[PDB]
Amino acid sequence: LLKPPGSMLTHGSVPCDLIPKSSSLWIGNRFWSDITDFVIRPFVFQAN
Amino acid sequence: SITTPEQGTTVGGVIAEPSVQMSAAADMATGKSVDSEWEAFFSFHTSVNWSTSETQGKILFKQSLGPLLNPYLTHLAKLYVAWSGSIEVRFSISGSGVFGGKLAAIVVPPGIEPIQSTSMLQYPHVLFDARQVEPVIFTIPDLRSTLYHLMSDTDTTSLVIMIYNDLINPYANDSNSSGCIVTVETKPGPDFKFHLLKPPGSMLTHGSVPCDLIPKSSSLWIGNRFWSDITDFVIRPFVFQANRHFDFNQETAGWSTPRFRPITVTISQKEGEMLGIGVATDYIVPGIPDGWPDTTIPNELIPAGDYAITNQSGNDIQTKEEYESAMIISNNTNFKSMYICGSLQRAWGNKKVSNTAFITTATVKENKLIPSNTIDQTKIAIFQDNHVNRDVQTSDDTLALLGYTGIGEEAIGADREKVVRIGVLPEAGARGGNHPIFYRNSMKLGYVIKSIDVFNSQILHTSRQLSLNNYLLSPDSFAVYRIIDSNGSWFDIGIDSDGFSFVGVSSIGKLEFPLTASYMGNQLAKIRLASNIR
Amino acid sequence: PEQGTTVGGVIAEPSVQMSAAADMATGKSVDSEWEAFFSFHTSVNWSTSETQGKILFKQSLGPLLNPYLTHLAKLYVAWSGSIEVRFSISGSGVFGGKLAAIVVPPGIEPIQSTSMLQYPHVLFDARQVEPVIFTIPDLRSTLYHLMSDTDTTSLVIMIYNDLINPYANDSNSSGCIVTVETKPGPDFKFHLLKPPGSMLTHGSVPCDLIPKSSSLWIGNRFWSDITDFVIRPFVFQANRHFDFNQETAGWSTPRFRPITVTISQKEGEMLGIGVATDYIVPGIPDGWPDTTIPNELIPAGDYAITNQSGNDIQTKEEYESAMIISNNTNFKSMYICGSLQRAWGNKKVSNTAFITTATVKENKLIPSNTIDQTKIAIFQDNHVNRDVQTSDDTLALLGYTGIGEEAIGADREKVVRIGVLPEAGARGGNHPIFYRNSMKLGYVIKSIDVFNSQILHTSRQLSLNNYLLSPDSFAVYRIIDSNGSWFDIGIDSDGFSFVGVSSIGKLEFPLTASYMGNQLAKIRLASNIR
Amino acid sequence: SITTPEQGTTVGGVIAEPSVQMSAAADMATGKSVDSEWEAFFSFHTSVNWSTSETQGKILFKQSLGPLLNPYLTHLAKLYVAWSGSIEVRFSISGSGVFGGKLAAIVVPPGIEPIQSTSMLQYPHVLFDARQVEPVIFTIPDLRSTLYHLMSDTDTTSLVIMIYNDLINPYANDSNSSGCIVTVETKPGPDFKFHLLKPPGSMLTHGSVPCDLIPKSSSLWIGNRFWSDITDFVIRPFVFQANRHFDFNQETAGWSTPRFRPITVTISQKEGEMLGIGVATDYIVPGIPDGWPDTTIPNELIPAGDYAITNQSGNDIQTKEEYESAMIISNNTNFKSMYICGSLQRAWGNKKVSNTAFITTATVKENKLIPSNTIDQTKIAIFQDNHVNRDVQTSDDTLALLGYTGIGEEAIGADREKVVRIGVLPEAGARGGNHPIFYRNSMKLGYVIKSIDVFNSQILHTSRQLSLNNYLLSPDSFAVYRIIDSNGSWFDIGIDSDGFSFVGVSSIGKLEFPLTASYMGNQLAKIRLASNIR
Amino acid sequence: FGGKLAAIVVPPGIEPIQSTSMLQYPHVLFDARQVEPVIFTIPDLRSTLYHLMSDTDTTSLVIMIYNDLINPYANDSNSSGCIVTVETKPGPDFKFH
Amino acid sequence: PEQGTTVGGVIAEPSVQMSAAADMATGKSVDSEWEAFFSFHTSVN
Amino acid sequence: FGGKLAAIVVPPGIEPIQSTSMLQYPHVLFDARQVEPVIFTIPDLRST
Repeated sequence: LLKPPGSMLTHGSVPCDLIPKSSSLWIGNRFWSDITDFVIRPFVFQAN
Repeated sequence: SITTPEQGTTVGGVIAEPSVQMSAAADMATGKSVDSEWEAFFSFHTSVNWSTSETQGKILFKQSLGPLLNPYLTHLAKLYVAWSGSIEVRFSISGSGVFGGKLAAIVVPPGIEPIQSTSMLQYPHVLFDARQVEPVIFTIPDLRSTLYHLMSDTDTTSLVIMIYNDLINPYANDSNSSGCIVTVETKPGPDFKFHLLKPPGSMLTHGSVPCDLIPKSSSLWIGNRFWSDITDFVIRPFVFQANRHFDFNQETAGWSTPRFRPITVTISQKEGEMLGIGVATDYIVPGIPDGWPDTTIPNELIPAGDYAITNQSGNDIQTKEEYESAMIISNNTNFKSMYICGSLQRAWGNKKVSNTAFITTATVKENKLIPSNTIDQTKIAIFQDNHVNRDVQTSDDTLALLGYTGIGEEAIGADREKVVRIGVLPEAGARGGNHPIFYRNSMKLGYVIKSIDVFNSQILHTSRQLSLNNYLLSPDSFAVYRIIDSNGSWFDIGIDSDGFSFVGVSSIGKLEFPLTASYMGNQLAKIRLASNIR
Repeated sequence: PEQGTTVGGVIAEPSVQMSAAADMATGKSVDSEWEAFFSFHTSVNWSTSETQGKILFKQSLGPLLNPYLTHLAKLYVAWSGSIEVRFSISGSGVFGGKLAAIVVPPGIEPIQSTSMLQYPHVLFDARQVEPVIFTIPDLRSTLYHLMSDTDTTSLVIMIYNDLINPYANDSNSSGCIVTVETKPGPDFKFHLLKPPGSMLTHGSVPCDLIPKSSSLWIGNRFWSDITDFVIRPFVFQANRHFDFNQETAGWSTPRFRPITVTISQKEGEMLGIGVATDYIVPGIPDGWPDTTIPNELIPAGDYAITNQSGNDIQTKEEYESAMIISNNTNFKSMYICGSLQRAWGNKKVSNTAFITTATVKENKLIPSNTIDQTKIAIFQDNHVNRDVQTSDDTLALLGYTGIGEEAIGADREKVVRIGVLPEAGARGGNHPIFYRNSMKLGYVIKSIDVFNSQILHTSRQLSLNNYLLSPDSFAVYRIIDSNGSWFDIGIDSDGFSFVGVSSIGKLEFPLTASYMGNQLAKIRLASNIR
Repeated sequence: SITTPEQGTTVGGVIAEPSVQMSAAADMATGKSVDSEWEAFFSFHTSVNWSTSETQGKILFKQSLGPLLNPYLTHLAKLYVAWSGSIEVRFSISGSGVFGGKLAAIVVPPGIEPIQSTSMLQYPHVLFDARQVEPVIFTIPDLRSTLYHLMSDTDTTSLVIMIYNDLINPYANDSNSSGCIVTVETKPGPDFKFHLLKPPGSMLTHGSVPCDLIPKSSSLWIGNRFWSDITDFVIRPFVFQANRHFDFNQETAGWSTPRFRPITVTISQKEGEMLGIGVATDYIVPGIPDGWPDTTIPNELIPAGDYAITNQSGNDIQTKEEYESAMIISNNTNFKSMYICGSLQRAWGNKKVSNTAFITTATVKENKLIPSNTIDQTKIAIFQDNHVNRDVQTSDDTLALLGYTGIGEEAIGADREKVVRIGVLPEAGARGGNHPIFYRNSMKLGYVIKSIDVFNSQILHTSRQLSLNNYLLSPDSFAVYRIIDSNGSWFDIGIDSDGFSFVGVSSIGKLEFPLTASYMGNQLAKIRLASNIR
Repeated sequence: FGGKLAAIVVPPGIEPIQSTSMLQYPHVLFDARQVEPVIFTIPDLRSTLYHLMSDTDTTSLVIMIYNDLINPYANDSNSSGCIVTVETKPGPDFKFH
Repeated sequence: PEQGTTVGGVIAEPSVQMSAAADMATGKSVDSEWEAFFSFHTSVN
Repeated sequence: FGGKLAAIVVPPGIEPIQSTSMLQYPHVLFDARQVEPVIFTIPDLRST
């Protein structure tokens, strides 16, 4: 059975589509400058 | 030997000689035929007002499959656990040969939720005219994944109606021109039959439908932080409350039974002056007494000052704000932001007359009273009639709740910094285009005369259920509840997977309070809860 | 499925003749001669003390019914079909009493209440020779289930008409036993084949935790054996407590080994923190105890009698006398480690002993149920001025410091926490329990109790394997002794054990524990007390 | 009256009826072949390493027929009496096109044991060039004298793979350059099927397959003389021990239990100083306290003498060996060869303070001790500082095996003159060509920072399982277990019918300790045990 | 009285254990009341053709108390307990060689 | 178009039975049930 | 190069484990030298 165009699946869609399938135009949220590097830490906090 | 659930040796009535063909005549008395007459006629469900000012494409019946539709079925379903088949739906409108317009019909398959857009129509549909006096009757066939539908399956086939073409009327002009109503009846499809017969009292492995929380009636509602009936709504961006608040998984960040009763605590007579810090006597939270208030003093204040001022009485309503002027002031009175409450004094050894009670939760180092936000068995202060230096100990008994100290127009519980957490901080931000609310209640004051109110998170009766029951809801689908005043205004409220109230309007206003509610089911929180308010 | 060439080894086997013969001389006839005979599951005796209506056998349809199916299940994933169940009744012809069975569909949990019979049921009686059997029909939504499925068309037996023993009325009369066998229904059949050592996406079938033999029951607080039975309206302690999601507030692995940690010695004997050395928690001993100290206290010369010798059954009451006491000793809350020194300072003869958890301000200690890397202390003596320690370490619990009747484990204040404590109170009509355990006292020979959150060989399992369970139903295990009493424990997600009874008494210690898969927390757990 | 196997009042159940379709037809979701997903594909019984070292001939794999081959068959036999039928085999080498070397396999008939010689090759075999890509499948017929062999039965029709043509690579230079990994996959024959079954939890009157002994992983190995996990591997001419030692007949070589528990013993206050040993509260040997170490003292000496060691110390790693420095009286420590324990202390008569815990196994003669290789009721030892009074008894016993006393480079119990015999010390003289071994272990020292080794006779898990089940193994027959590390080094250990381990190597040392281990059944005692080191 | 005894034919090469699990095997229930004496056979399943006189490894049969022996007048001491006999007759298909 | 060998994963699907059934319980009848119904483009008054 | 690789069709409901044993199951080898690709099928084993 088919779907009625532009409908929302009551059980969420495949999350796979998130981030850009290319670095280049990534850029963050705390700031507009595109991603520079990757850092790891014990804990991560933020909200804005 | 053994025996099946029916076998056994029969004997037949004694004087039941004559234990036969009697209902012969009785049958006539009611000229009834099939013992399933409901599985035949049509029962009303709901109806809506299709206005001529209602723009092309706009949902009207998000109604979904499931015996929850027809009341008879819904009732009967109480005895089974399994249902399958479809449900026929007859409904029509009373259009006048003058009008013109068309309505659309679409059978939305399971797993999808209809959007109030146009595109919905680029789907196989059935046009419908306003003139057609003949009431339409089609069926919502049950397409299923499983074999038999578990009572709670909220994910099934569904049908909906959308205004294909606006409603036109030859005598347009000003105001809400016009608009006729449309009804909708229901009859159990032929191929609809149950299946599993549950044994009375057995307990279902899952949980009932959440469409049974709010009581259909505004009357008995009453806040959960205070035993007063609600009298208003609060459109806010954030909400927070743990005390007497319950989760959907029956868990609670809180520290108290979903009910309001007197608070009994035993405090050790300090011998010196006022003390506080008295551990409870019998509560389901080690230390923290079940029933003990919510917030705490917003400043390092001390315990003293008789009828400490906050100036000008009789100077009624020259009040509110920031003391309004020099002479006239708005807040101080020493023990401000204190919970007032009658209280019966113990006596231990001796000495009488209850006398006081002024409480809150904070650290009582010395004759000071600094506020703690974190609540532990070490922050339960009060005021007393200790007296006599023999160091007579373990004073008082109980105290209830009556008022609070007039902190201006501060609807208690409006700031995190004021709400007391046991550890966690239960809350909710604006999920989807929806906004969170509270329930503007009402709390008497003292020194003044009578005034000010306070918020509230869950309509008491709710929490009550939450704790005593166990349901099932999608962490992304609210619990659609319809609210309606005495005019026409109506809007929907939802329930967060955590247990909060949401709204789809940016601001709601005044409405006749002879309110009453209802329940629809569940809808992805990603959609706004329509409403005909304002 | 078969990829690759194929070649003969000049001496290939003439299939038929051999194998198509062996069977003959093997009696082997019914290929699957294990699907045509009844096996034997459990066997609980029915007595007269049993009140009409108490469930005598609540089981759910699943491969956990018959052993074969059970040992065969480990190979597959799917299963559809029914399973037959035969019961053998044994009781003197003189007897009387009917037992009724019933088939509950999937989606409903069996209730001890008499209301059950308010559903089609059968009537079985004791005085019946030929045994009775019947299939447990498989009604299901799906097309087959994965071993994770616990809710299905389950069967149960309840006491209809009370068991009656004519000439009893006295000092013993007993009941009558009745077994339970099972045979894999014809309609039954397994399906998907599981890839060796595979992981079931949504947990396993939590039913192996509590070992079967009582002898193999150690506590999660002490390398010591269970021993018994305490119940409390409130429990806690995450010292070595695990969760179903493997997450634990504790700091120690299930295992119970020595405590290897460096030290600190200036020339004021005590003090010392040791810290960082072989752990999985930033600067925290993987074997460090729990309870700190009730008061502040400092070290104090030697031992403190508290009250002479020959102090028995005229004692244990607090101040049972004036030239008495049952408290003070100056280290009343110290765990007796397995003293052993390393070196660097070298010059030996050191065998320390006392090591609780608190603060170290000169000679002061003071308690705190907060476990910061800097709060682990010791008892010692180095003797040669400067420093260079790395001394003591390698120790191992032994005893505790003689105290009053306050068994260690009931004071939520004298419990060390890492941040959060595992809270668990009465859920409905069930009650939270604890596992009593003996512990060598440091003076009065052997004595004093100690509570434990969960059996050792339990957590071990939770600590590793992933299990399936709704935080709304606690898995159940059936415990029985060698006399005739028995009850049920219903481990709840959090990881605690519960009981529907109010207080059980002493009993024949040889204990065997089985399992009934799991139940909802909303109902109690029958039992046979007294 | 009676009750033939399976029959009796049948009834089905309430609304019970297993009516096919819903069962049977629920198969659709599979495509299932039969009731044997077994015979259909192959598994990985194991993989062998092939390097540019071994010379044309040496057999690489010498497995015998029996369910032990294919895992599912294996996992099923645990329910039957005997089997019959062949087993299809598929194997292939995972080499690189740059290699070069042929390999052949042959189906050796039951009753004979292959020989690492080319001639042995003249027989119907199957070549497999190193370049071969597509694997090859052949069959292992069930040539059987009997009608069927039950579980055990050693004389099965064995399979084998030896180096037909040396494997070389056009890159010499380095030592054991490299090589490729081979793999054998098994499939239950189409004519294989078990036969009569076993009654759950029964014991096979003719022993079970010994293959299951030691942990198929180093890590959690650990010995028997001590709890510390295995550190290294040492080889010696002869091997003697007995305490934490067991045998195939489960003969109690020693006196302790298969595991480790805190030695607990009561004693009498000798009224002197160092007190009298001898009691044995929790033990299964009249007197002999289970838990006491196989070591004693070599030279009769006094328990008196505080502070001895060598000299100052701090000048660690000072390659000693005596001959002939004068400053660090290396060796002597007044009273070495001791067993430091974490003791509890005494009690009963009251007043005290833990300490003590220095034991051995000699004899009490007031101020002297003097050893003995013979351990009887009154032979245990201890130490004290529990000042004499009226001489009360029942001590607070206990203590745990923790330390020893820095003698020298002597691995604990390296000599018979040290082993605490109880009755008969079981040794082990080389067999065939193989040499006995030992299990090196660590043990904390007393005066020094950290040090000294300890010789263990057999892995804990070994003694453990050896003292419970029953595995029948011929007298002059071993137990093939393949141990490996990471670099490529692989050898075998053939357990002796007396509880010892053997290997056919000259010497090994440097290996990536994170090992692993399996079992290839069991071969004679005479034939050596190939390997790969250096 | 009331009670049941079990009968099980243990194949060669295995030795019966005094545990319960033995019963999770095809068996034949047996009642204490049955006055009729039971008579079944222990069929010889063999590896070889003919059994060498000494072969101590052969088919076997055993009996285990399925359900305890109950008695309406319990109480103290070794209450009671009846005896059980066992006779033997060479099977028909049994012949030497 | 198809180049390469082919092998089974011992548990191959019995086409018909399943899929040749699902539809049933799917109402799914008109294969291309999107070429037998009218959609909706624009709508100007 | 040199190295074999195998693939397996894990049934719905279970999650593979990075271990060789997990290999014992109907799989498909593919030597590093393999040239002609291999085609197999992923059956629809479904509860629903």
